[PDB]
Amino acid sequence: PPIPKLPGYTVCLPQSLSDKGFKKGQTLTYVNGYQREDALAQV
Amino acid sequence: REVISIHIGQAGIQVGNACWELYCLEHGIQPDGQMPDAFNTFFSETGAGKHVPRCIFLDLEPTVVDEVRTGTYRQLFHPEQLISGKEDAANNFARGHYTIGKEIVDLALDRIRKLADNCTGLQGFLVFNAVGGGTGSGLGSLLLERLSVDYGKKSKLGFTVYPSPQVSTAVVEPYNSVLSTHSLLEHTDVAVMLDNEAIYDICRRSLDIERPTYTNLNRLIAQVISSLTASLRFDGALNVDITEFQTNLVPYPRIHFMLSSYAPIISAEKAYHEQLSVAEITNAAFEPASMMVKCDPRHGKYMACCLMYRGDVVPKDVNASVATIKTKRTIQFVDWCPTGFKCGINYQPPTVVPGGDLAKVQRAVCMISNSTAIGEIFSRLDHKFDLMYAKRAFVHWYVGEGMEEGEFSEAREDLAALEKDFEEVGA
Amino acid sequence: REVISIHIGQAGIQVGNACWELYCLEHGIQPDGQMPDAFNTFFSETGAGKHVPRCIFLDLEPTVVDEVRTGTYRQLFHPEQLISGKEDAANNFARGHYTIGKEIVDLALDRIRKLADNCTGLQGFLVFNAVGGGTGSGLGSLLLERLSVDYGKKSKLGFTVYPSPQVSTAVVEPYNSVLSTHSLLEHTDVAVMLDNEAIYDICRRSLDIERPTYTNLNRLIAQVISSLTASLRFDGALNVDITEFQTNLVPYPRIHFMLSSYAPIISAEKAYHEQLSVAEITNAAFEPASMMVKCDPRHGKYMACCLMYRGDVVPKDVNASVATIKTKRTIQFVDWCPTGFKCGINYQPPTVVPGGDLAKVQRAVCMISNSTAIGEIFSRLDHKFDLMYAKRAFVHWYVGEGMEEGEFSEAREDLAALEKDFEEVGAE
Amino acid sequence: MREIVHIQGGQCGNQIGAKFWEVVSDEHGIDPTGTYHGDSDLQLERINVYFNEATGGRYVPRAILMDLEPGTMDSVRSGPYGQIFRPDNFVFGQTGAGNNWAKGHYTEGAELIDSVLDVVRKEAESCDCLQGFQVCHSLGGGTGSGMGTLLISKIREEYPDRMMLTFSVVPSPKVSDTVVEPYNATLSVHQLVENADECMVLDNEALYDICFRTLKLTTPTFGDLNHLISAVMSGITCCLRFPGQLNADLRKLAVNLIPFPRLHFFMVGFTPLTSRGSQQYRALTVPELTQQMWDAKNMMCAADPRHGRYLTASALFRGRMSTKEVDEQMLNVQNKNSSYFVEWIPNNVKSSVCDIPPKGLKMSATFIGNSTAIQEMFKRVSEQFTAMFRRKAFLHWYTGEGMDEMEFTEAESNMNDLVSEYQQYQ
Amino acid sequence: MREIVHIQGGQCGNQIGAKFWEVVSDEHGIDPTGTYHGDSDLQLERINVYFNEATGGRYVPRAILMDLEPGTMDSVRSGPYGQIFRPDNFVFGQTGAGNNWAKGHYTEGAELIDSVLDVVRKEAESCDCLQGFQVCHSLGGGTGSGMGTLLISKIREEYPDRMMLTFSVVPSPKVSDTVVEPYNATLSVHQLVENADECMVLDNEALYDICFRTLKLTTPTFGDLNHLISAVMSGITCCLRFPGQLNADLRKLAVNLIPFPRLHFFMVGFTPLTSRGSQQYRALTVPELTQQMWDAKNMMCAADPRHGRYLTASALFRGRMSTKEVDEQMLNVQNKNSSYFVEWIPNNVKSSVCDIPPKGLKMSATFIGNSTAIQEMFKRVSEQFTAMFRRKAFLHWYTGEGMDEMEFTEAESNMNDLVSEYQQYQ
Amino acid sequence: SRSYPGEQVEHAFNSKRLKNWEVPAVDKSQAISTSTGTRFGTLQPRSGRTQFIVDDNGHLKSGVPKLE
Ligand SMILES: Nc1nc2c(ncn2[C@@H]2O[C@H](COP(=O)(O)OP(=O)(O)OP(=O)(O)O)[C@@H](O)[C@H]2O)c(=O)[nH]1
Ligand SMILES: Nc1nc2c(ncn2[C@@H]2O[C@H](COP(=O)(O)OP(=O)(O)OP(=O)(O)O)[C@@H](O)[C@H]2O)c(=O)[nH]1
Ligand SMILES: Nc1nc2c(ncn2[C@@H]2O[C@H](COP(=O)(O)OP(=O)(O)O)[C@@H](O)[C@H]2O)c(=O)[nH]1
Ligand SMILES: Nc1nc2c(ncn2[C@@H]2O[C@H](COP(=O)(O)OP(=O)(O)O)[C@@H](O)[C@H]2O)c(=O)[nH]1
Ligand SMILES: [Mg+2]
Ligand SMILES: [Mg+2]
Repeated sequence: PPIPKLPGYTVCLPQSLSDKGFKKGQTLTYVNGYQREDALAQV
Repeated sequence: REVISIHIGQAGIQVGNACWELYCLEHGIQPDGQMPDAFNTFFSETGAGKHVPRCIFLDLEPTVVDEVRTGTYRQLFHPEQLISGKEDAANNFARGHYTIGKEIVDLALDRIRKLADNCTGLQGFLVFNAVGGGTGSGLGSLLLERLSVDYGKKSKLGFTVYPSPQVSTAVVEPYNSVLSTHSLLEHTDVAVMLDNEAIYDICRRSLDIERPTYTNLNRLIAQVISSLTASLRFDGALNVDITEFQTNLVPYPRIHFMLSSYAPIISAEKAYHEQLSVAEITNAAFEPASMMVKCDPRHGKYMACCLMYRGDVVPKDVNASVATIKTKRTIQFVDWCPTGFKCGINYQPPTVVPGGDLAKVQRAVCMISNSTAIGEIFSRLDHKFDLMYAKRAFVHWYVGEGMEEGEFSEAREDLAALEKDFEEVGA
Repeated sequence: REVISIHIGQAGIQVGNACWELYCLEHGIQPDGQMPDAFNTFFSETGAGKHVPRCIFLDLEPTVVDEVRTGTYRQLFHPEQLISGKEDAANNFARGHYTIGKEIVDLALDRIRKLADNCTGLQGFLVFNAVGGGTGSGLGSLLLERLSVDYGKKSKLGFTVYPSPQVSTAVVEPYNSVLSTHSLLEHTDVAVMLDNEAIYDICRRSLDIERPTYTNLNRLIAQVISSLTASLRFDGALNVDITEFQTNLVPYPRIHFMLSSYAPIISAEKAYHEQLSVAEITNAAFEPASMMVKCDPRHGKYMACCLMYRGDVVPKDVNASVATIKTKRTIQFVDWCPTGFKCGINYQPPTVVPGGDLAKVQRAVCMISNSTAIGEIFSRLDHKFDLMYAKRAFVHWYVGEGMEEGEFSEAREDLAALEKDFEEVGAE
Repeated sequence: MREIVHIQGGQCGNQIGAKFWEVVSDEHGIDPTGTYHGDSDLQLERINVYFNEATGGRYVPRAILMDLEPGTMDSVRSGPYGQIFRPDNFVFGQTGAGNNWAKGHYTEGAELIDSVLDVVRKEAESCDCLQGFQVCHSLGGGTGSGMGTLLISKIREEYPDRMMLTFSVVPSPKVSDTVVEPYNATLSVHQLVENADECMVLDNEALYDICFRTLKLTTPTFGDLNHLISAVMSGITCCLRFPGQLNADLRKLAVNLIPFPRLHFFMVGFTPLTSRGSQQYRALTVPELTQQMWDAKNMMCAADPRHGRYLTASALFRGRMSTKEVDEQMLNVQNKNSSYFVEWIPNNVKSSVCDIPPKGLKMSATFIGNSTAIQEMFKRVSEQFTAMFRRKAFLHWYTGEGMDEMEFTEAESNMNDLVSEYQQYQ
Repeated sequence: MREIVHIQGGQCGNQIGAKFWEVVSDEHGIDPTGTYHGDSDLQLERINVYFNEATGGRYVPRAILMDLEPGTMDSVRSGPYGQIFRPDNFVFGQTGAGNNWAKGHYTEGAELIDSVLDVVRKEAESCDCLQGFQVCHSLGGGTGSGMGTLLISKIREEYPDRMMLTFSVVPSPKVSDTVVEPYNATLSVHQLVENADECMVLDNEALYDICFRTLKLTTPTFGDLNHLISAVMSGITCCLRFPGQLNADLRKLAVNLIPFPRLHFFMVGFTPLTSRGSQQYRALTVPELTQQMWDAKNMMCAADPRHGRYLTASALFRGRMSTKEVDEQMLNVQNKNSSYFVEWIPNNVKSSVCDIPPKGLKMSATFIGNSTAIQEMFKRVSEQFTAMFRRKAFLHWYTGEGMDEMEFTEAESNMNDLVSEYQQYQ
Repeated sequence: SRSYPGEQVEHAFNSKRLKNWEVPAVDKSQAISTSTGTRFGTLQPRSGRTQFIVDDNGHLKSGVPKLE
């Protein structure tokens, strides 16, 4: 069951033939400000 | 990374009427306005559990607007996001550009300013209008002019609906279209044409709908917009944002007119019947029987191409396809661009609307190219402007509204310079 | 390795109907499109459990195409391939080559384009048409011209149906056949003749049907096509692809007209009667009473011969039979061709279609040869063409539809030059 | 001790680096939570080069993810090994580049590079002895090439004494991703030949060729391409992280490979690469490795070395091997191909051996050949550049942002005399 | 030590190769799955000449299958002993020559031979000391004759000091498969007489007569003919793989057979070949082997030796035999039929003995006689070639591929002065 | 547009291998002026700086010739 990390060993399932969906979340975003803006990193 | 979409006129807000239905269906938002964070590019989250779109439907006739206010999406759209005049513009560019604009546009741009202030990572604007109307053309041009002086450097993706060569629902629309273009030159950053005749052709050929209404047109145009904004919304193996088309497709500051296409537009029968791979849909995206603008790119030479991909696409086959297309000679580029493509890949497959006529396909392609057949379109359009204006027809209405007669002369010579541009640039 | 089929006309798509029923039977594909990888040369497995053929039926009259659209194989073919016009070309080469062809042929070839794009190891094209009719002749020739300018060097097997000498259904079909052959000369790589009177005689004599319809003709034609593509489909002890007839049968770049024949065409009780063995079936594949073209090769000299074998056959006995044929002096080969044969062997025996008239057999032969009897046929045709042309009968139709007299004259003299060519080639 | 500060610019750099830190963490036995879980205590002794201990077995990478759009960053943070990066190291813009080298080097760099420099400086004096910097980016895009280039120039101005690697993918004409590929590539190469210490060219065509001929995959997603490049980067730095019979550091490799200060564009390879269908039919011997090494189908660059001469080369072997077979194989391959090796340099091959193979293998290798056939690639780029620049296509989105035409003309002269001197030494 | 790499060209070549590797594989006792299952130790030490131990008892053949269509490859891959080849050694194309020598030598070879050369070169440098190359092809087909011919030319250009065997089948008019047989044969022989070291001429007509008269088989399939040819090839190189009292390598047989560099077309036989009903009434003595070996009705060519002079001859014997009986039989056969041997060479027979018979038999033999009756077959082809070429039949196919007419004139000149020099030494 | 030699991958980018199956575009491949002349070859080295053929906004200057 353990398998090496070498190139080409693992073939991932396409996951798009299934209805999964790949919405990406804004975990990095700026904070409302004028000239000065602060970056925010969340969990 | 948020993009706000403004809709001008009868066609504009009817395309957005289908587009926003697609958006709510893609992000799982109820027509109430709450889910049962990728939505953040379209829906602002107000208070607690309430999503209000980033758009402005503006028009002069209150009919279709308050129809929206009374329809299914009463609660979704913000009460004041829908802006509506009192009297129509009536297919009259001057009437919609000088008489009615001077009171509606200052309220509109004041509104859009506080939408941009609520925004955080504004990517750009994307506008929806038809140049046949007086509302879409007149104050559409006035709004774009005052937007360019307001922000300027941010992109304004314009998805316009130009009049068809023979299928037409107006008489003065050559006058309107020419006078709208004369300002769409130096204001719009990237302008995409959409002819209703070519979409009628596609609805007949592929979806085999013998009697389509405007809704099927609006529905598949929404599919196209969703397919070229999917990179912003969902993550892909090779994503490409809004401000990219500005750099990859416009080789000259006055040559920005893009022939859109899409593939696969397919019915529920032929989808079950045909194997849909990346090779044939890359071919099918180039066949002029599947373009959204009635022209013949074989009659011209391509300038630059952009290929948005959705669904199950691994890079090997899209690159192998681009290779095949480069080896074929039924299509040929201009002698400038040895790197004539812009590939883009997104993971998510296109969604279906219950009641729509498109089948669910695992993959899709949206091609936004540039050629000289658009220079053929403007020549045909300028001929039937030349016919009517030689006899001073209909000029009385425009002069009464307030346009000086010269506007006509300089708009005609501006198109003439545009013909020279395509003729020399293609050399 | 794939090969695609295009059918031009009434006869074209009826023969194709027979052929595709046959192919489904040979590959075990139920008519609804799925089995209950040899098929990959004819059907492309779409999705999961669905096979669509590599073919297009194109025709101008909508009747027979709609008949296919509502027949049993509604699910097999898929409705984007069956190209159907609105009004016929009506036995008129001009109407089918200038008036209606110039609107239908672009859609036709632009469908062929993406069929070939789906293809991977394309062996060649094969066209099915009867040159007597209007569409199959006229826009058949138009499609072949534009297909050759699109592809050029690829093999295009043309299984054409010429009008029989004395039994005929039309009147202007001599004009049609001449004007079709004038382009079939310089655009077809390998052209196979199939008259109908010879097939009628076969069905009368061997299969002892005294009143045959077109289904039997098309069925045995489909058997012939299956026999010459079984080398691509199934493994043989000595296989041969499609591009080989291109090389081994046409000595000169204008002489490609091949008499086809088949054996054993034998009914069930006669199969109970006679033992089937390679020697006698090879002998049977050489008499005029078993050729598909009503001509007598006794009067001709063989230029070359290709022999496809199917079923339970070993090479030793085909060697023996070819030897004894070369020893017998009833038939003679041309002077400058000493090695006039080409054998080919395939393992799978020909199948039977239920309700068909041919009995199942251990082995069979399909000969595609070349002689000068065809040079006889073309003169027999030029005679009755000049008959009607001397008084300018029926010429007003073509001239009004868009040709002129120069094209008639040049086709006539081209066939005359072809006659001279056959004479000089037969001359030792 | 010797430290490698890893910098990832742009989309290509961010995704390759995502797989890169996956592979490195797997080699050192660090779980995706951030704790050590290895077996042999060889893996402790050399994680200072790539990690910093935070709190009780919490090892965080020494990497800086820099770009303009969070899209790539969120694709990174989604997958596994995503919660190990330090949130202060996500220096980050908000506008977007748009395949515009000028926007990535003049308009947005001028407000972002200051904060990037603050982060990379803090991460520089955090450690004791810098071995060098290591940037992975692209040459077609804007936010990778332009911003990465300005960072390279500023860093080389600040710390000029330490080494510097640039893993950069290059454009090909048939995988023509962007339309302004030559306008970006030519300008970036013009910057790399005076700022980068040594450059390793990569191309997607050579990667596809590897994945389909050697690997014989069916669906080579970008995960595998980024995995190939990751294995190459790991094989480069292997000799620092694990003890060997013949140690070869980065500076040691640079002084053996770069004969002249401008000839530092290396084409890279990696071995063994075999399909899972043919992993049963082969053996694992040093000759079988080196035969796969010097094969033209195993380079990761779209330039056939057989069209030119090898100037110098290097082989980094991993695993318990015999140095007699190592040197004999390098000597044989040098005598047998007497035409493809330059004449005025004897013993054109540097070799080294480390005693720790990658997990799951017995013996691996990494090839770094400083050939001369790279001038064909620069011909290919420069020719396209002149094709567009003669008629001024797409130029105004650069001219309007500050750039002049002389930068393009200077980019041409440096590309053209560089290919001139490659042709001279050939 | 000594190595023989195998090349199979075309349909006939590929099916001969499949049976040949099936015969060798149980000659050395290895199962079709690729592991050893024999009993004696004498099978182990001499499989370096044909196989490579891969990993844990996996012996793969040292062969390069080569053609243009997958029909022959799949016919090979279907049957048993078909899953032993390495998939990297299968070089195939998507077109097909179609018995067009011009296609097999100018158009398709132009894009396949590069990869064929890379695989044969890899399979030649994987070993230490080449003994020779061994090709099996036809002289009628296109992808076998034409490409096999081009490959022979390129190989002999590269490796001129190593041996080279060509098992080529030639046609007859009674067994006349291709219509352009003379156009293929004449051009291919025109190449084989300046490139191939020696050619062992086979033909199917004689094989049919052998399975008709001698074996008394009812229905001889191609499998049995291919089994005859493989037993011949096994008998040729038994001395390399097994110890004998008098050894004879391929180069040793070459120098003993070929008196002049152009006279290297050998006719071949094999014994014992007896019907299963008549195996009971015979004995097993060296006289019983030679009486069947020297029969004109047992040569595998359509050249009756009593029509001409035996220039030289060779006999390879297998089994525990007494050399006094071997050499005395060779002397007697030479003394009785004394007019059929050339006068100016005494003791025209090379002879050698190996101690290991084929499994199941007690004694076997293989005959390689270089006679001057082979000019019968070359004239039998040359007259057909000039018969067609007077009328220029079938010529457009060859001319269109870029071949001119002077290539045909040179081919016929080489054929004519060659048979002129056989007639001289007869 | 032109397709340049890849020198490693053109063996895989032959049109016939890409399922083109038609007579391919060799216009794009002759405009290169490679050394061998075929698609397998090496380009020519270029030196100097390229002057401006075109005027501003993409209009050919009067001196340079063009196809009408
Ligand atoms: N694609 C599309 N076009 C539409 C639709 N409804 C109207 N149009 C187009 O509208 C054009 C005429 O202008 P309209 O959009 O009706 O009017 P307007 O732009 O609001 O301007 P006014 O009529 O002066 O108020 C025609 O070219 C129509 O084809 C629709 O649902 N879809
Ligand atoms: N072998 C065979 N020949 C047929 C068949 N049906 C029609 N034909 C021949 O076709 C010739 C005339 O052409 P048709 O096929 O009838 O019609 P067409 O070719 O489509 O031409 P149009 O009538 O103008 O449309 C006649 O000589 C018939 O003998 C058939 O089922 N089998
Ligand atoms: N190997 C690999 N290459 C990539 C990946 N994403 C993009 N690229 C390459 O990046 C090139 C374009 O650079 P781009 O992504 O626009 O860089 P950026 O926009 O400045 O960050 C293309 O040629 C791609 O081949 C990836 O995930 N893996
Ligand atoms: N001995 C033998 N000869 C064969 C076999 N199959 C074909 N041939 C010979 O091959 C010749 C034809 O060559 P061909 O196979 O078409 O060559 P290719 O087309 O270039 O691969 C004929 O003369 C046959 O006698 C076989 O199984 N055994
Ligand atoms: Mg309106
Ligand atoms: Mg008809």
